[PDB]
Amino acid sequence: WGAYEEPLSLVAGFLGWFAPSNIKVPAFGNESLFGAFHASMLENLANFPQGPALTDKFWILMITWHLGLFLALTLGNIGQAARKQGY
Amino acid sequence: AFTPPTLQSDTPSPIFGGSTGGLLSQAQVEEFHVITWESKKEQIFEMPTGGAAIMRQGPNLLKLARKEQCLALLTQLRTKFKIDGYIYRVFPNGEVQYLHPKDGVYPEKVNAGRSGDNTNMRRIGQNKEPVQIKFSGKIPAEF
Amino acid sequence: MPIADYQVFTALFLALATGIFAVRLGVALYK
Amino acid sequence: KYGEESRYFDLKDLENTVGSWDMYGQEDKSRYNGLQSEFFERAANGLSRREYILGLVAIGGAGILAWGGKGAADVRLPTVGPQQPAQVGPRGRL
Amino acid sequence: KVQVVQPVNGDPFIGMLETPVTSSPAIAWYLSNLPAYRTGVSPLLRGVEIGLAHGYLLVGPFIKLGPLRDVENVAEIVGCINGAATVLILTLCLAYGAVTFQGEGPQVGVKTLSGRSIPRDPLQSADGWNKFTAGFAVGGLSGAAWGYLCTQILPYY
Amino acid sequence: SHTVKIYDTCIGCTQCVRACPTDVLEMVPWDGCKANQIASAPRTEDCVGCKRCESACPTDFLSVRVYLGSETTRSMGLAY
Amino acid sequence: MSAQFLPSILVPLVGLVFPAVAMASMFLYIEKEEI
Amino acid sequence: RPTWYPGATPPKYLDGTMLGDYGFDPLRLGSKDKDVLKYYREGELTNGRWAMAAVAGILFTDLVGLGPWWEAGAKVESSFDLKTLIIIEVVTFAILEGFRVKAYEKTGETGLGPFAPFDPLNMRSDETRLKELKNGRLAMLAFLGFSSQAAVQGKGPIECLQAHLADPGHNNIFTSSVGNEALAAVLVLSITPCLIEAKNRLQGTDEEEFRPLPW
Ligand code: CLA
Ligand code: CLA
Repeated sequence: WGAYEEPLSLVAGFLGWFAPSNIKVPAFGNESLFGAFHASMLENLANFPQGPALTDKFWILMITWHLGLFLALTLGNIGQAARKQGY
Repeated sequence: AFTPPTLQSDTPSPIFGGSTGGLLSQAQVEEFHVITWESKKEQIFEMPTGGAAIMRQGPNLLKLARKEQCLALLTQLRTKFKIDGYIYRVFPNGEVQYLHPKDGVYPEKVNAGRSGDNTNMRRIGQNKEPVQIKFSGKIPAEF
Repeated sequence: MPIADYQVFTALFLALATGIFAVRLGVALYK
Repeated sequence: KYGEESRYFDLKDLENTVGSWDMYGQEDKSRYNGLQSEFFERAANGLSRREYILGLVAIGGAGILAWGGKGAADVRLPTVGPQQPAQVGPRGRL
Repeated sequence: KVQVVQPVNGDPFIGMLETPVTSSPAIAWYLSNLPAYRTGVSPLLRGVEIGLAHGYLLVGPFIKLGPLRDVENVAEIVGCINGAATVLILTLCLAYGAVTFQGEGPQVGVKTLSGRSIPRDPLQSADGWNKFTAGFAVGGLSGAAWGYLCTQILPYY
Repeated sequence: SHTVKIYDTCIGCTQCVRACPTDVLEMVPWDGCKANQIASAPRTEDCVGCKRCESACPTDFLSVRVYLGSETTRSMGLAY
Repeated sequence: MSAQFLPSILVPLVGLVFPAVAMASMFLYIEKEEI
Repeated sequence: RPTWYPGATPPKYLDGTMLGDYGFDPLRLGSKDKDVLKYYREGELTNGRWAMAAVAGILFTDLVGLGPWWEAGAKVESSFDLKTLIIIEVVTFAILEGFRVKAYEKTGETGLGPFAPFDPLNMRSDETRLKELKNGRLAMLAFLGFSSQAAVQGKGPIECLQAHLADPGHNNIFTSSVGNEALAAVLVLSITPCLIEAKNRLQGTDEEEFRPLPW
């Protein structure tokens, strides 16, 4: 990157630009994980004014979506920098 | 006919990846020690500061903090690889002082020509009574 | 008849003098 | 240290063989604005002496005594406030 | 195949290691640009900056947690408390300077990671610490004073 | 800086010298024992006080004694 | 008690001013190099 | 050289080079650094000058029959609100003190504005300086006495003197509300020099390891 020595390569954007392509798939119930997360984000306040109360649907949706996104980001970075898992 | 061998600064150091148990700030303002030995092959040894290093084939130099660390490494080399080493004391100003093999002969072996320092010619119970040396900054063993 | 403020002030001043004597004795003992 | 190879000891460069490095220090005299720097060095003019800087600390000691004799009463501290009734005790005491 | 952990300045016999936390470019730049690591800047100015930051960040705790936090006059009481804390750490700095710098000795030189010789920080001297301590007092007291003003101003707060 | 002393009861077994972790003792010629050697402490400045030499002495009582005294940067075993 | 203001001044002096002064002086004296 | 009591032995550092040197400094406040001693003298002179001006004003207002000086703060009627007066005084005194600071940093003495020595009549000399120091010290004690008399007694500098002249044996400090405390001070001070002499006799004058107030 421009600063640091972060191994997060620019070509590795597929992590965060591909995880939504799979998290947007409907899961029968409700409409979709990302869809529900975005709807909650845009409805239960713009995650800045008041608050998501105590233990709301938005909390679990945000935690699950971020869990998947972070795991995909880190695992993909490891795999891409490992070059076909050469370690 | 023995003279203290001079310390060569061109001696390479053993292959080590680094550790947090090495020299600190005391070596910059007080002193540190250097142990130099000769190995017939490149082999893995245990360092007194933690971890494992690889001594090269030929001359090896290692800088440690205390003299006890150097002596422990020398003991390991003598009892494991049958390698003899030399220990020196280096000061920040740049003075090197020979140590351990003082007269080229190990202390456990009599050399006939050393100083018989601190050797009382009496028994342990033949020392002066503490009441007989009162008001004197000395213990009964120094009489 | 409770002790008045002037009595407390006098006692404090006498204590100050006593403390001065004490510090002098301590200095003499240090030597 | 002459660490061009595997030598980390050098009597002619003993300064580098003991790890005497600044690590993060950097000398640079171009940073603070001249007008603001002058104001601060001027404000802390004579306050650079041990006796004078201790005098500033002595002011804090006076403030401590001032609080007890005035500040504590102005903040309505419970110890400096009044007291309401009392109790008798276990038996016929006070 | 890359090894992000290396010995300090290539020397593997020094009690330190270079990790992406200590030798990181951004981390190194930010840490080197602090007023404490300015060998060429006057100790008084660096002390003023350090005191300003410390004094400003030291009001908050007493404001929201002091014994009189539930009273409208909490801001003033806390401003005074921070001033007292700054004066205390001020005498601490003076005592440290008077004890640490009281003698002279031919110390070893100082070089950079590359091997470029640099003079010792002027802050590590009898007069250097005194100037730094004086700046810390002015900055520390000013920071506490500014902490009270921010409470009165700052439309959001 | 501890005080290390050697007494004539020594038999010159050289065990104390081998047990010293800082090289403080050494064997010098003598004529009071069958081994014709006595122990000595020429480098007491490097003595740490571990008393390992006493744990190795076989004479009764001990022929080598260590009296702990003024502590220094070397006697305290400090590497910092 | 007579002079109720005295404790409010003596308690902080003996518990805050005197201890700080004594500790600072003791710290400066036990590390003088040449007393 | 006269001292602060007959036969007093001045400290070693109080040889007598400075003016008004009576060998008085039991706490040894200026026995370490000479620069600190110079600053102490400058502060003493400043306090003395302010004391002389204050004493002169207080006495003048009392002789013309004006009200009490301590109560005169609330008996002043004129324009300019209190806050305005405070601001004007703070600004003018800030500039005056800055000029005085520069004067002390240059010539080592006081001054008035840009004038470093400020002596239009050229009446500067070592003999005239001693007069200023002694007069300032006397004025400082005079102001201290004014405040003390206003607190203990309910009179002013002239009224207190008149009351004492009316009955010197019954109108003194030892007969006021602070007489007891005063009786404890004199009795101690009366034996202070003699006790010091004992120290100079049994112990001698070979200096001491420490100083009362180090600072
Ligand atoms: C760790 C335990 C602990 C904690 C959290 C507290 C907390 C508190 N005490 Mg308390 N106290 C304790 C132990 C503790 N006490 C003990 C053991 C005693 C008995 C000896 C007391 C006796 C006591 C008294 C008598 C009083 C208190 C009071 C208080 C309150 C105000 C004190 C204050 O503002 O200080 C100042 C706080 C600071 C100066 C902030 C320092 C901490 C900062 C936030 C550290 C931040 C580090 C930061 C994260 C670094 C990161 C790096 C950076 C780059 C980001 C406060 C909530 C007062 C009160 O009235 O209670 C309401 C009070 O009167 N305490
Ligand atoms: C050893 C005897 C002794 C002890 C244990 C105490 C204890 C106490 N006194 Mg007290 N006092 C004493 C003697 C003593 N006093 C004497 C003889 C006098 C007459 C002058 C006084 C006059 C006095 C007043 C006017 C007040 C106290 C107060 C107090 C309380 C708070 C302390 C304080 O800040 O006041 C300060 C105390 C003094 C200024 C004078 C004490 C001087 C003593 C004699 C020093 C003794 C030192 C000791 C022998 C050496 C031990 C070594 C040690 C210092 C490390 C405290 C419980 C305050 C109070 O009532 O709290 C509510 C208060 O206002 N005392």
